[PDB]
Amino acid sequence: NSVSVDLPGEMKVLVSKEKNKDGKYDLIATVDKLELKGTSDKNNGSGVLEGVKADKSKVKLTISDDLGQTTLEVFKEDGKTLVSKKVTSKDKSSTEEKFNEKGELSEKKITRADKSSTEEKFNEKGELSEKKITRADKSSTEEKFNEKGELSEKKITRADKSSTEEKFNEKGELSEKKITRADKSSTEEKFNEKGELSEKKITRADKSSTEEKFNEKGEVSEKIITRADGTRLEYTGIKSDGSGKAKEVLKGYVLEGTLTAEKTTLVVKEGTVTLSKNISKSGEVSVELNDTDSSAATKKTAAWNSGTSTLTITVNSKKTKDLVFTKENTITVQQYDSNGTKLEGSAVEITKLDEIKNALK
Amino acid sequence: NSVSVDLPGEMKVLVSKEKNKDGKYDLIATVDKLELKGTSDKNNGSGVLEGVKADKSKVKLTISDDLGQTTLEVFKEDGKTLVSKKVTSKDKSSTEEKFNEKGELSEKKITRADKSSTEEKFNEKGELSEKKITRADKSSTEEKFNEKGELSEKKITRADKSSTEEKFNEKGELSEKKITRADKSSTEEKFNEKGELSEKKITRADKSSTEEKFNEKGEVSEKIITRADGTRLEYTGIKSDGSGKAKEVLKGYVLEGTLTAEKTTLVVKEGTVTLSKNISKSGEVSVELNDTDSSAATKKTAAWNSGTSTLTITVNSKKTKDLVFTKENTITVQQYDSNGTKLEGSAVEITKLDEIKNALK
Amino acid sequence: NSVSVDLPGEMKVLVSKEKNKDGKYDLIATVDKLELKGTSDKNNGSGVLEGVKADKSKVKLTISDDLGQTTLEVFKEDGKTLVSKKVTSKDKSSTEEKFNEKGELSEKKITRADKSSTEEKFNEKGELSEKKITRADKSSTEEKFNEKGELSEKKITRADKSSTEEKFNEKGELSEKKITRADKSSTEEKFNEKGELSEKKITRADKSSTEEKFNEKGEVSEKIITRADGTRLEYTGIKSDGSGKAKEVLKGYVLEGTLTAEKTTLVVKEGTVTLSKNISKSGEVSVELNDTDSSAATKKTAAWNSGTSTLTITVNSKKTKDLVFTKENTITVQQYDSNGTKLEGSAVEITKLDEIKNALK
Repeated sequence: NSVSVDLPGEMKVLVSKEKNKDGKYDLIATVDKLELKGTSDKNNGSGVLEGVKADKSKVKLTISDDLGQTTLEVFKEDGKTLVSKKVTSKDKSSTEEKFNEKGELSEKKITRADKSSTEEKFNEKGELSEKKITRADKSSTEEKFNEKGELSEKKITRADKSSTEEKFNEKGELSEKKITRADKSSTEEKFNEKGELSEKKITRADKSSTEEKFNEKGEVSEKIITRADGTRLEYTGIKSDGSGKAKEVLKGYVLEGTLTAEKTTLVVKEGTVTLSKNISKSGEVSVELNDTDSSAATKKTAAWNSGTSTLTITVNSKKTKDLVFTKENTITVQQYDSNGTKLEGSAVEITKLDEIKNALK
Repeated sequence: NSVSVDLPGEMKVLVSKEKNKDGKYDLIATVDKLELKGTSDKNNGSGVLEGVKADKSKVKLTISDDLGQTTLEVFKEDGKTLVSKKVTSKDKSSTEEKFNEKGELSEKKITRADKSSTEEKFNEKGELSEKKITRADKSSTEEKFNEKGELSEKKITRADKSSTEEKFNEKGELSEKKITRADKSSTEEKFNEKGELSEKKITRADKSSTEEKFNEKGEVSEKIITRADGTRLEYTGIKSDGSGKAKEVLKGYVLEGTLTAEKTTLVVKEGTVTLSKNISKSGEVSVELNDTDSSAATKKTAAWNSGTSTLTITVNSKKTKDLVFTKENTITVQQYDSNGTKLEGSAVEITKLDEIKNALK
Repeated sequence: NSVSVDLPGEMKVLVSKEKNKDGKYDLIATVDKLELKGTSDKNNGSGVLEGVKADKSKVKLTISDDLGQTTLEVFKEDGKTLVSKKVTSKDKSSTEEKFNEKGELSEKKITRADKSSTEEKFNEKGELSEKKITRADKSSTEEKFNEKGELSEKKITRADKSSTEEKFNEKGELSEKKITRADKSSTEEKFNEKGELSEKKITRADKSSTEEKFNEKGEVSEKIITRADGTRLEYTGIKSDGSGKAKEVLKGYVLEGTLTAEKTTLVVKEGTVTLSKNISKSGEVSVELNDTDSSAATKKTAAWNSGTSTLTITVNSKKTKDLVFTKENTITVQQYDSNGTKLEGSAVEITKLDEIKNALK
């Protein structure tokens, strides 16, 4: 007595074989466990079907004449006010809509045949609150909005899980931006009241980081190199000629000094002795020792062995101590014997500025 | 006896000046060399005209009430099973459809008023086959789907000749993506079945490339730096402190060594002599030689000149050899005279690891 | 007699209270000083409205089903040829199109809900002329094309104002690339008509710079090194071994001279007294003085001490001048007493070249 026509969205519509009493084709379909009834002038499956839900909501299926689009509407009890609308097409793409309790738009999702989609939500005043764009390869950019339609949050998600998050002030101007990659590493930028860069911190996967402050002239006014081992170099008050004050912060003490474009000089003085930690522009440590003392039996000198980062000090023809500047960024003292030819005991890590100064006596 | 009305789809319908014997207006038009005849109540040009092709297939032209649309249908001999359908509107937008022998959809091209278009092909079971989107700037994305209707392949081609190729697996999951830029360089990514990046490969404009394997923590486990000259640095077993095993694959021989945060050291030992090719993080090479031998009569010292990438070897105050490390990534030997001052012969290219070793003797 | 409904674009559709003669709903609105009559089945403000401009141009507003989008087209007198099209949408995003005098695209602008936009200009033939994408964080890819459709300029500006500029040729090949960072530091490369690197300039964050011009074979034909305090060196006409004419540019004065594979020699004379400043490949500074005079009580000779870079001059067995060459790159002259035992007062920085020729008298 009837043939089936199968439709976009996996559904079938049943058309009467012969025309009915009114001169119309009867139509019957089952959607979400609910039976729908309809008539039309055509026998191909086109036309419109109604049905009522157990909760008195009204359901309206509408199939287009060429059968390439089903429209499924869910109305409240009164027939006028909308609850949800789904448009589906032969290529599987769709548009699903949600509505508030006035039949007015809440949510809209558009899904394309390649499964990509853009989504939008609207508050009760009809102003955008969030928008999400999902791409063919599952990657996503979500953005949030305040009540005055302005932007407040943006989050790009990359195919490689890497994400970028961007905050905006109440005015929609960029206030801050952080890439966070698959390494656990990240680059983070702060932006001033004028849209300019004020702060930049590149963190690396081994917890290490480098951070620069920027000034009115957009130069690097300060730089903080943070090493993975916890310590750090701190360059403050950087001028235009690449020079400023340098401060190395170690577990326990602090080494202080100067910066020039070429090299960082970290000095520590004790009586006439000044020890000098030098770092090149590339970052290779080197150490030197100078002594004002005009007395041979007490004048200190020292040789630097860059292959073992050790510095050996001598007094009156005799090696006194080895200062090693270790790869984990610590200094260790070990003493020589009275003959000045054998290292005694074991290395000792220096934990106080007073202990460096103590070796310089 | 009649008036031409020019229509959308560039065609004209002819309408007679007054009615016919049955009170209707006569309409005649010629389409692709076929004369279509029709009768309508109205004389504005609107109505339906039919004609029959010589192979018996029926043509139907339907001009809308307001002359705002033309539907040109072409059916099989039965007049019911569609073969093609074209709906052109007044703003020049259009819709071309092609049908299979069952009268079901096979191609739909939608053309918009600004000449841009979306085009879709469906297979014989009615699943999507491919989709092509041409945009205003002539850039175009080409998507291919499988017999099951899931995405398999997508290629964006941009107006600047840049392209983003994406391949997908049996599950609609991104397996591999290749962005290639307008400057002819290209980032390429591969993905495991978990979503995570398994391999990245950056090719530069000059055909040099950096291939990277990633681990489960996201860190880089293996690196292959390929130079333009074809030779490659193979870093493998890369540990979290930045260190790892290294291998340089040169024409005819392999240098071996280790890798640390700052540099790659490539080592070749012969007797007490050890030659060391050092490569910087920026790829800057520098060589040095050391010799355990004490006998001034046979100790090899060597000085490096970075300006010409060359190492001269010295035994007994007299220069012995030049080892030049070239920009095409080769090494050449040239002996001095017995007086130790004049280079003799012509430089000779080293091709064997023995030949480097034999020069260090 | 009617009720207001507000729409995307902040415009107003008036729909009449109920049906009239044909059973339809009358729609009316105002757009840019023009009234537009319209009619429809549904009553929510959906449907089409048409109106005639004073210059005979046609206007067609188009309001969608869910009331979320307005289309405002304007046509030439015919109603076939497009002039303008402005789609506006509920999320406040928008799309404007301008058409030349065959209804064919000239400019397309897309404004998004997050206030950002892309812009496309087309040429009189129909090709893409230029495209600028602007993002929420104000980051921007810009590109311009020649009337031949080929790419000419591609510049990417990042959120923090750091940019990457590429210029191409007539054949669509890379000719000039410049990466420029937020440190104000920048790399710049220039490629010849054959794709090889012809020119290279790295500007660093402290305004330090290295320029290298590469010749026809690929070698370095010129080099210009600029320090952090502004002063610089010019190496011009470099050959295979490294031989070429050198030049130094210090604040106030310029030393001319020669550069060979090992070092740079700058030559100045006062009489036969030739002073030579010598800079090694590593940059180690050294100075010496030769006199052709055959008189022991007047002949000038000087000593070089590289422990404090001082050049001590002596004439007639008596010390006269200390020429200290400082690491901030200036020269100082501290005179001695009449005998040559005591130093007089403080040092004096040289401000003219006339103050280097005047010392060697």
